[PDB]
Amino acid sequence: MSEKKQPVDEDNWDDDNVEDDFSNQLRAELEKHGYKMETS
Amino acid sequence: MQSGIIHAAEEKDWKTAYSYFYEAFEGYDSIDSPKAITSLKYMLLCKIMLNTPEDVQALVSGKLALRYAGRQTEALKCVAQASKNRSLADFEKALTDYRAELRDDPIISTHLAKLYDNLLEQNLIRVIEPFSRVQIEHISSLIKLSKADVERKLSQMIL
Amino acid sequence: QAAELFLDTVSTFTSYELMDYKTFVTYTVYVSMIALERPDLREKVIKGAEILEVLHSLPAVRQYLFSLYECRYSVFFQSLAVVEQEMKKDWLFAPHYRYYVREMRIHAYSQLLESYRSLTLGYMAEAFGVGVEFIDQELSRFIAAGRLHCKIDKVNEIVETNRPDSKNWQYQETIKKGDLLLNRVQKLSRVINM
Amino acid sequence: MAKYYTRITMKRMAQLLDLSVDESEAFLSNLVVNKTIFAKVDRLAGIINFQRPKDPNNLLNDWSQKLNSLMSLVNKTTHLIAKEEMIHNLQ
Repeated sequence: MSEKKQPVDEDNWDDDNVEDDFSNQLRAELEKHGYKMETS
Repeated sequence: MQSGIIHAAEEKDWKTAYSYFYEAFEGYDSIDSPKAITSLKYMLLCKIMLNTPEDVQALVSGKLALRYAGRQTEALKCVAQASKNRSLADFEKALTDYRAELRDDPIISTHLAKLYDNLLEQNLIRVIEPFSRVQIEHISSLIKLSKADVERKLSQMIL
Repeated sequence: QAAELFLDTVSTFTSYELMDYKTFVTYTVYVSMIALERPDLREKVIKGAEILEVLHSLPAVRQYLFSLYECRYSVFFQSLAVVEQEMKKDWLFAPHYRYYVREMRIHAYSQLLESYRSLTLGYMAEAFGVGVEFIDQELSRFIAAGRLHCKIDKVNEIVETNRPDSKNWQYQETIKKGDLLLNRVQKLSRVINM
Repeated sequence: MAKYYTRITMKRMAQLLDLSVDESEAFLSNLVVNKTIFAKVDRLAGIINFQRPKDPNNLLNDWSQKLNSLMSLVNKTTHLIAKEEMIHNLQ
């Protein structure tokens, strides 16, 4: 009973959600975060 | 003595460890004068660790231990008195008074940890203080007054 | 799985893949603490006879392994940074370098929070890095992830606690298993029912 | 001290206990050494909440009230017939 109809319209995953969360972030790489505390 | 050190380290039995240390001190007497005091300190530590601090003073009083009696003997005596008094401050004062004796043995540090757990009943009365009269914190500033760094001993217990 | 299969610390022999038994230990301590609960960590690594000599050689590994158990939050955060550089440089540990550091940070944040229902962010700063804002931003992001099981507050500047699983999440635990369990029967009945 | 009262003042309870309020915590430590129980007192509000110590499920409270209220009702009905019979005695 294949629908068809709509064609017209870990190893590489699991961590993808975690990676997506800080993909924009982590520019500091943690070591800079420690340096920021040192300046504080 | 080595049988005593390994038996003492296991902590399963300290009574056997004392017996080996005394046998080592008895052998060390005369033949090895420097070695005997180290066994003497350990046999006294075993008595404090065995929860019978009163015997520590009696052993130093005995003629066999009189020859090596000294400041080292006094440090063990005050620590035994502190455990009998069940006062952490007394144990701390003894630790502060004799720095040299403190360096060799850290098992006494474990006894202070049992002593903070001994004051848990006072914390239960301090925790019971709201049931009675809550004052200051009842978990930190109130317990035994003292330092506010008492918190973290409770936190380590809470985990 | 590796932390469980690295139980053979006693007999690694001198495997060629291990640069040294010392390297195998550095990996086993690094891998185990991320996946090991505090009861296992004291029983297997903190009280581990063989591991203790090997950590005697490495001061940094000893301080990092000991600090989490000792609840020395300030020392471990600095030590974790040293671990990050080593993890990125290391082959076979670089791909998950980010996951390891953040997962450790989540585990660290859960440990101090478990003891106190109410924690001033100033207190967290004293325990960890001095800046209040940096602990706050990590707290918000981890809280958002569902990690850190707690609710933050502002102006009051106190972090509260979340409901216990036994207390009421037991109902949630039955429902979560139940939703998948019930969903299966709905699909199954139709196939025979036709 | 027990009693059925709820918001009686703890400072007043210390006065009733005939001990100084300033040393009351030590004086109430004597209650702790007696270890009679913990009926409950809220010092923060300075009130001894001496009504119930440690709340269990109130299963008996409904059961006992239901058993008694029903039993009183049959007892009322059983006595009711005799009195109704007495009016009928003159009727």
